[PDB]
Amino acid sequence: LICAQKFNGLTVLPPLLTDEMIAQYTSALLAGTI
Amino acid sequence: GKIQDSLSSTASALGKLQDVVNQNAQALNTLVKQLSSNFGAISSVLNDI
Amino acid sequence: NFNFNGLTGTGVLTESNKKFLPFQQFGRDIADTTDAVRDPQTLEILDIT
Ligand SMILES: *[C@@H]1O[C@H](CO)[C@@H](O[C@@H]2O[C@H](CO)[C@@H](O)[C@H](O)[C@H]2NC(C)=O)[C@H](O)[C@H]1NC(C)=O
Repeated sequence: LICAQKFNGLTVLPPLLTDEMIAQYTSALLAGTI
Repeated sequence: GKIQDSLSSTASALGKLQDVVNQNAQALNTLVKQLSSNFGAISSVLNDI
Repeated sequence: NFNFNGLTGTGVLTESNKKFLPFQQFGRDIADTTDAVRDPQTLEILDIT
């Protein structure tokens, strides 16, 4: 697994935009288009 | 409403993302497993040699 | 760095609340990488990270 492979320098850096921010962007787009 | 059902009753709707995740996981697993190959050497452990 | 019955490995030997088989020997994970080694003296398991 991705979290189970952190043994040989395998670092999975976090995404810059959190899922909450993406959800907020989608909600803003939906409100704007509506 | 149908859209929800179209996803509720079907597990293959997210085929693309699942395939991408599976490909990445398989690549990482193969890379990790490659460390346990002798490659013609006596052993695959640095301390052993 | 710990020498456990022939394995020389660098890590942290914490305490693991996992139930193992009666006859106790080394451990392994999905990627064939050791993640838990037994305690020869006391019947308690130790994780490696
Ligand atoms: C390994 O040897 C040690 C040394 O005697 C044992 O330690 C004893 O363990 C019992 C069981 O918990 C205790 O009641 C004693 O008080 C301990 N004594 C000492 C001096 O530590 C240990 O039990 C042994 N382990 C095995 C698996 O045989």
